Amino acid sequence: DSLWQSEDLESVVDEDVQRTCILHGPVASQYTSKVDEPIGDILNSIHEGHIARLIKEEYAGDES
Repeated sequence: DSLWQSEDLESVVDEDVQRTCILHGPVASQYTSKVDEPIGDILNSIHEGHIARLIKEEYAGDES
């Protein structure tokens, strides 16, 4: 049970994040550059980027 401390930091000694164990992906960590971003905003940005490139490539920029 070493995972909950990453969230419940007030219960850790001295509230030191360095004591806690935080699970993170070495490759996915590149794109983690913002804090407290909305989950909706993150997934909307990714989906909208996919859509904006798909309309450009497959449909030649024509939404009609």
